[PDB]
Amino acid sequence: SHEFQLATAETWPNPWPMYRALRDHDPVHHVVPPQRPEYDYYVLSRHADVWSAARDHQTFSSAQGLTVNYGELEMIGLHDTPPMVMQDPPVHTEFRKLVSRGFTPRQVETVEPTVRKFVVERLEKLRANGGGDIVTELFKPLPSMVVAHYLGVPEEDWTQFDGWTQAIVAANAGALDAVGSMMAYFTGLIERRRTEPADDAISHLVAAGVGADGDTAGTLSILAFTFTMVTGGNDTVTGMLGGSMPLLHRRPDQRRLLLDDPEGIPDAVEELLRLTSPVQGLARTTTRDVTIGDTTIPAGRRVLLLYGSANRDERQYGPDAAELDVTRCPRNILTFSHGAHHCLGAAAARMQCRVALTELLARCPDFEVAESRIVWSGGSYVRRPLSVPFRV
Ligand code: HEM
Ligand SMILES: Nc1ccc(Sc2ccc(N3C(=O)c4ccc(N)cc4C3=O)cc2)cc1
Repeated sequence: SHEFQLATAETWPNPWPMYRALRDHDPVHHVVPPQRPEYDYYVLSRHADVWSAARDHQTFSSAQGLTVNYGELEMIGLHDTPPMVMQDPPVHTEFRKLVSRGFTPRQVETVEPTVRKFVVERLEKLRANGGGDIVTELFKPLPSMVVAHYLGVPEEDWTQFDGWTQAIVAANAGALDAVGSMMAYFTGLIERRRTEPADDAISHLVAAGVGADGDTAGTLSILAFTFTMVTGGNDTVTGMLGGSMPLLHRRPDQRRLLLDDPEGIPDAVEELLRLTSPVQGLARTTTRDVTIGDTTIPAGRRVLLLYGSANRDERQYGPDAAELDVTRCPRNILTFSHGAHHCLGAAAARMQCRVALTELLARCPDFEVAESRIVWSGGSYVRRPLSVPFRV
């Protein structure tokens, strides 16, 4: 089908034609759900519309939620202390300013050798067994360690922390024990950082004074951030890493460029981020009428920003937008959104892609994946594999 529909595990394999049908024939697409026409919403598939909408937080608010489901915030219980990705400026501004102190070049640099060691270990394990599931053995567990790092979790607690993480990530595709452990654990770690600060985002929040004094809205705000980190920082990286496998497999010319010139790997990472776009879409809510071409979207409606389509928009990337070109150097990709909410983890995600790719090519250059045997996670916003069978 080319008909608009929110993705399911069955449709994640190949949503691209439907994006194209939208972009060509109905770029400001009105969804009127037959069973609930009142919950109509709009859909944006073109690069230019998505780029400007992502930037224009005044018109396209994050404050009501990020899906197409009206009533989201209230329904899940997030009004009083929403995550930063559901705050607009000016409120979003000060918090973002404080937490950003934990997202610097030094934080991505200090974890990189840890990332490489783990990749090496799991790739050698796969190699030795002649293959296995590269998601289960590597692409799933890997991102948790990086999130743990950015949260200042002591390494000795990472295995416990990853267990909680995996339960939460699957549920958010449900996780009561894992939620409770994390909230118990971080409440304790937050208290600890009052007297033993580190360079991480939590330490920075606490050092800058958030949560002081059994109070606590501040504390819930740091806990909400921990959940933002866990729910946004894992499945996305796994979609990047796992989604890259079929793309590289089918293009031995493109692997050649990188095998002959590994310094093209940074650039190769951007192209992979472009085509995988693990956050394929997120919504905004119009705060006033807004006209894009011939469609006026009414104030108060949800708008789905198809980052995944914008990244494949032929108007921005040319008629071959659909194909891997590791030398593209794409401009203005939408993988990490654009504007106030631009992914704080962008450098961390890029690093994990760079290390994994470098070591895949160094250690498992003759590898096979069967696209038809990839199993995609459910859920309509992030596109990531649950399993990628891998033979070496
Ligand atoms: C390929 C992997 C990743 C992708 C595609 C991704 C994508 C995104 C997107 C699209 C947004 C803004 C959401 C919106 O438009 O409403 C976002 C925000 C954010 N991301 Fe990521 N992300 C990834 C990895 C990470 C990692 C590894 C971390 C932590 C180390 C991270 C931390 C954050 C944080 C804290 C925000 C909130 C920023 C704000 O709201 O001001 N992300 N990310
Ligand atoms: N890296 C990245 C990618 C995409 C997004 S969008 C996004 C939107 C909302 C959330 N999200 C929750 O659903 C949630 C539920 C309970 C909490 N206590 C915190 C959060 C949260 O951030 C997490 C992520 C956020 C971060």
